[PDB]
Amino acid sequence: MKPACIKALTRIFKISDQDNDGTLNDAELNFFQRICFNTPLAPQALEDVKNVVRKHISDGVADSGLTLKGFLFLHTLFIQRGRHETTWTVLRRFGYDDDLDLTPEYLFPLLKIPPDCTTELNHHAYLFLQSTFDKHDLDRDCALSPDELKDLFKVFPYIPWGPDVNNTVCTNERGWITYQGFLSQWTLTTYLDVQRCLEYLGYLGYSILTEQESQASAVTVTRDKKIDLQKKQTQRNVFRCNVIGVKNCGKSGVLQALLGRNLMRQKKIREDHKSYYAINTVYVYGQEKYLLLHDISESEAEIICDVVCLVYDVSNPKSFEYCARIFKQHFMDSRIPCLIVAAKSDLHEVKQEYSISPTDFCRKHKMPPPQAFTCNTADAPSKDIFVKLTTMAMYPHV
Ligand SMILES: Nc1nc2c(ncn2[C@@H]2O[C@H](COP(=O)(O)OP(=O)(O)O)[C@@H](O)[C@H]2O)c(=O)[nH]1
Ligand SMILES: [Cl-]
Ligand SMILES: [Mg+2]
Ligand SMILES: [Mg+2]
Repeated sequence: MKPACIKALTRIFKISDQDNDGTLNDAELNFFQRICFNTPLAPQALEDVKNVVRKHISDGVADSGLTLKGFLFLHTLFIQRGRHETTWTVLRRFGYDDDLDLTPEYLFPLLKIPPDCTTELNHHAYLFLQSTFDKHDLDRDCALSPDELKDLFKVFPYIPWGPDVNNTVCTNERGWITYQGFLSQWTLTTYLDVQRCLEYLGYLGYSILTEQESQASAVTVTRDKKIDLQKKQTQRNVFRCNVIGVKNCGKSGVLQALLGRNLMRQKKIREDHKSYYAINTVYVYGQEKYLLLHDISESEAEIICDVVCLVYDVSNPKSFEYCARIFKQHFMDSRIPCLIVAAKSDLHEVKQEYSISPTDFCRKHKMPPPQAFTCNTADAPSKDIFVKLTTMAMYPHV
């Protein structure tokens, strides 16, 4: 029949196939019937349907589970008809309108975020994404190969992730998005563009599979930053840090260090797949938090953060002046914590040409001492600065 209807039903099947085995078993079938038609068929009434399929087509029932061809056959057996309410009942249940398109109410639910508030995923939202990952990790490598990513995006109308995502979150030795990196990308997406995240949850059928009113049920909205500073206490799990410094001072090296990549692996990164964001889990005093690094290129929007990482290059006499300049310019009379990082510590330190030395600058403006850092290590770079950067974002008042 009409290709648009078949494409919609095909996607619905995929969403309904929660174990991604290519068939709908009795457990998945009953769930489907319950959300579409209130009540599932009796165990024998189900094998009656399966028999009807078996007598017409041979590839409609496999492991005593309904295949896509059998699913389409049913709706086709359902399409001779009069019968047309039952297919449309399924279509409407999965957010489609009369033109076989996902409704705006389904894809873009209303979610107002007050100023200076951030968006995170609740515990149940994460558990859904964890299930989503395992569903498509059919090789159990705890990573999504390009083929498995392609499989995951088959419910998407477009490819949601570019090749720069692999340079934004944790990947394995061959550049494949890790289970933890998968969660990080979703964490990153919810924080920066919650509207985009909700839309992606719609394509995955979050509200349907988890039986909630809207995709917005997955999002937790943190309280006002002003209150966090007043109470001197926050409940946020995700903190953003702006990385600021002159060109070629090693900012990109810092972001990639958070992902556990040393300098030479970073030299394997294609320039067209470069990312100006990096996010990974960080432990602070036994607490697991998310650190969100944003590489600010040297050029109110790009200053909003929970902590500032002022990076300078020790092999560059001109570099530290920028950190001083920007600090005085925007962060001197601010309650946002600042940390100075002496990047490229592996290189020979050159005398900085600023009027005051980096060390005394920190003590005068009552900042922590300049933090030595290098992403040029034999193994993975140290995550010390990231723990410290996160600790300061959690406790600015210290
Ligand atoms: N020796 C050494 N070189 C580094 C380090 N980090 C970056 N570099 C080099 O500095 C150059 C620019 O680094 P990059 O991070 O891209 O600078 P950015 O413009 O601030 O992002 C690159 O060619 C790197 O090879 C480091 O920790 N040690
Ligand atoms: Cl730059
Ligand atoms: Mg199945
Ligand atoms: Mg895999």
